[PDB]
Amino acid sequence: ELPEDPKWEFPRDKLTLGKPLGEGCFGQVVMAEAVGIDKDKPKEAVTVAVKMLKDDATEKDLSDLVSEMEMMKMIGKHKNIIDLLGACTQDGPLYVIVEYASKGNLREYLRARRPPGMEYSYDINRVPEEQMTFKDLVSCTYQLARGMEYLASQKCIHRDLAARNVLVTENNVMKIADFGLARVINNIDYYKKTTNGRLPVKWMAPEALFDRVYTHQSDVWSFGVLMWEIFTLGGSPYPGIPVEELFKLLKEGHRMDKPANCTNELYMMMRDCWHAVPSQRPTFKQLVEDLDRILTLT
Ligand SMILES: */C=C/C(=O)N1CC[C@H](n2nc(C#Cc3cc(OC)cc(OC)c3)c3c(N)ncnc32)C1
Repeated sequence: ELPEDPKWEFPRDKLTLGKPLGEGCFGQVVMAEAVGIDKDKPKEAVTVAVKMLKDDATEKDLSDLVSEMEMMKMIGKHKNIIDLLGACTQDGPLYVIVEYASKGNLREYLRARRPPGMEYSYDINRVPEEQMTFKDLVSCTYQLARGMEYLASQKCIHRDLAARNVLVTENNVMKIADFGLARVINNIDYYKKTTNGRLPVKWMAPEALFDRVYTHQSDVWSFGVLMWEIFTLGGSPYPGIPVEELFKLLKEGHRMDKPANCTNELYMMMRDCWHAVPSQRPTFKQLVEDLDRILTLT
């Protein structure tokens, strides 16, 4: 049922599955070893992650996994985007092989690096994580701005940018992931007559929610929310406000208060990202240039 792609195909006999890696954010993912996947070291057994259907998989799960694979194929390689390494598409279950990120998603990464006593704080391995500096959070912000700048230039809309959908490698490299709702658009806005509301409310631009249209400027809105998450060390956006009441509040013009780890300059960048009129928000290219300069002064 799956056409062969010889340039991406990876032999099953070379891939050994290990332990499950969590589930919830990126579907069913497992650790694995793949001999000769890494062309740089084509004899070495490299650690990877494999996404695969569960026993309780639906028909849509299959098509979604295929679509994420092809989306990954067409997006291309970038330092701040999770890389497609290969795939197993014939004679057996569908395996999509991706870059391994040892430190998990950004949310949990930040939450483990929160001060003892704060909500959600926890010591991984029962050992305390070295504290997030200001430079670290801005570097995290910059890397993600770079990733989205690349995505935007590949004429692609993520539509679910959050810290839960960002992966973090051993060397603390940010890697945008979860292309479940990602689409390849043109210059005009993404609109469909048949509405589905599969987008998380608290990360959605108003035009996404009210007009059911999506642009690169909507992903900017979500980046503003991602900034807020970063600088609150994985805090829940619109704290104390249920999703149900946020429909009303966005129309009234509600925005989130300034994180205390954040500078005025950066919160302004946040507030610009949260402009009601999409073309009044900065572009990712602009966001990169600013974050460059700020990071340089640290
Ligand atoms: C809610 C948390 C989780 O479910 N996990 C925490 C971190 C664990 N984990 N997931 C992945 C992954 C992935 C992945 C991303 C992606 O983006 C486009 C596509 C695919 O397949 C299409 C898979 C990882 C990785 N990659 N490394 C380490 N831990 C991971 C699970």
